[PDB]
Amino acid sequence: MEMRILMLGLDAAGKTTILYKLKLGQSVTTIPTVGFNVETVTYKNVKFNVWDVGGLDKIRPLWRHYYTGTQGLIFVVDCADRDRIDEARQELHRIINDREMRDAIILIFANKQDLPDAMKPHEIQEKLGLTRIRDRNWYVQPSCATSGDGLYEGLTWLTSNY
Amino acid sequence: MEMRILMLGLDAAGKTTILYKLKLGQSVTTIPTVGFNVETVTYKNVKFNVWDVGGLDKIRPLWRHYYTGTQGLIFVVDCADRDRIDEARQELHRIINDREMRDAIILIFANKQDLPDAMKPHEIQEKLGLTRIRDRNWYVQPSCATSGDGLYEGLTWLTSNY
Amino acid sequence: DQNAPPIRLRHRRSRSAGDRWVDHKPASNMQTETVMQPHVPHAITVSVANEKALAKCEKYMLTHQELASDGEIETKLIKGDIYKTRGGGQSVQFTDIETLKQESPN
Amino acid sequence: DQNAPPIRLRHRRSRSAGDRWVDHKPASNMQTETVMQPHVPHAITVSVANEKALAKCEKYMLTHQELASDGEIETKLIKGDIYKTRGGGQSVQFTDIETLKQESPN
Ligand SMILES: Nc1nc2c(ncn2[C@@H]2O[C@H](COP(=O)(O)OP(=O)(O)OP(=O)(O)O)[C@@H](O)[C@H]2O)c(=O)[nH]1
Ligand SMILES: Nc1nc2c(ncn2[C@@H]2O[C@H](COP(=O)(O)OP(=O)(O)OP(=O)(O)O)[C@@H](O)[C@H]2O)c(=O)[nH]1
Ligand SMILES: [Mg+2]
Ligand SMILES: [Mg+2]
Repeated sequence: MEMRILMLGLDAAGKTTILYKLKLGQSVTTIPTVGFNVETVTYKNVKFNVWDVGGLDKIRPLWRHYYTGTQGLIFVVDCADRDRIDEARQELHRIINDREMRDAIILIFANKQDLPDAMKPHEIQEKLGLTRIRDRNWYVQPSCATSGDGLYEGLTWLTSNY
Repeated sequence: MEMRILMLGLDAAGKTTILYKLKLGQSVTTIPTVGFNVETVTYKNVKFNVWDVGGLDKIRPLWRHYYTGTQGLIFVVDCADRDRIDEARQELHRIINDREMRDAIILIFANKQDLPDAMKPHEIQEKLGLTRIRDRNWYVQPSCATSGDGLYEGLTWLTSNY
Repeated sequence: DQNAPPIRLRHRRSRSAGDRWVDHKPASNMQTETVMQPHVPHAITVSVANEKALAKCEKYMLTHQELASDGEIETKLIKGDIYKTRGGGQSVQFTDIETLKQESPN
Repeated sequence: DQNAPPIRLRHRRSRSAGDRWVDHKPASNMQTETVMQPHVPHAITVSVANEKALAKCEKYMLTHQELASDGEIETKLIKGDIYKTRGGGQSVQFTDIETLKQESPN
């Protein structure tokens, strides 16, 4: 089958690193994304149509224009970024409450786990206010986008949950 | 003959009063002009095309779009309003220095002479920095727009000097 | 300061169906390289304000341009109704202003 | 963190003559009663962003609307280049933003 995925998260979460690590098997140097990227990634016979939309604050009000038709939401989080974690919860909840994004299942990449003193997957779950949510299908996946760790485990969770 | 006249001055100087006193021989109730008016006034066999453009500060940047083809500038001053007389000077000089207004003769209506303690024609002349200007043809005309005093004396001066 | 007759109508100008526009486009105006472009119907285009043109029309537009803080051209369209006056002249009242600005995302 | 090949071109994307656009016009978008109107050439019009559309085109526009402080509609045209990637996907880089706002001359 085929699946349409939207990948969102604050700037510098690691979205573009993830997208290009998954598609080119390479850890490439990234520029802050002012715009968006589209790749089609094939894994376990699933054709993932992934949309990496920039996360700089002045691009976020435009996120809603890529909601329609999303089957999978990937939300990527810098786990070493303690300052902006609450902000990150606020964005995530803004996304999953929109009418167009009601049926999309949610994958959180708890990214940058390699980094000194990064918050763990369960703490992320807590601080993103996911624990309470029982009407939506979600999962927090620990990852390191530069090594590739967790990434395909995340794509596997999606495979299973559609 | 025919003469094109551009009539400027700060808000509440009395430009619209002048225009309609001259055209209608009536002292009418005016509203601050957010835009401009056009009347053709015939006197001593001259057909005066008079453009009265509002003086409120957010309109003054637009003044320049009415400079072209102007043969006579009428600049109207509230002679009771001492606070803003310097402001008027600045505006007047901003006008007459434009390339498009290079050939226009200059008529000042030292208006509101009826008002108690009104600045006299000669004081207006000093305070508008006119005394130093010699390469331009100018004249300070005392006037009271609500009575009509000096108005036609002003039109006579434009007639003679064009 | 009188019980004098009004000079012209105040409310709005709708004598007639449809609408004809004076499009006052100064010689200084340059066409921006924008997707937003002005679209005026039954328009008389002039480079200089003209009484005959206002006499014929119901609506007035002035295209005005300035350079803004970030070195970018800022285009303003100043729009208004044309009224005829008891004196047989014209009055334009400005009703609203369309501003079109450009900027990079950063 | 490598000497790896570039993903795509960065400078600009006009390999060919002419210019084809993705006109991304959301369902929520409504037509403003303004003089300024968008005028896009060789535009494919979509309500939803779409890869096959980006594949055929060299330029991308998104029309976005919000309510401004004065309660007036503000229209923003987000424009950008479409580059093809090594992965056979697409990338869109926003170049500039046209903003169209109204207001009374008050
Ligand atoms: N240490 C570490 N760095 C990472 C990881 N993932 C991404 N990065 C780095 O974080 C920085 C930002 O990564 P991006 O992928 O460009 O961030 P983004 O989500 O695309 O952010 P925007 O384009 O601004 O919206 C880059 O230096 C990446 O190399 C990770 O797992 N661990
Ligand atoms: N006492 C006195 N009042 C005057 C005289 N001339 C004008 N006025 C009054 O001054 C006020 C403002 O006059 P306007 O003709 O509306 O001034 P204006 O130049 O058109 O102002 P804008 O439309 O904003 O550009 C009105 O109340 C007039 O009646 C005058 O000579 N003497
Ligand atoms: Mg990125
Ligand atoms: Mg006036």
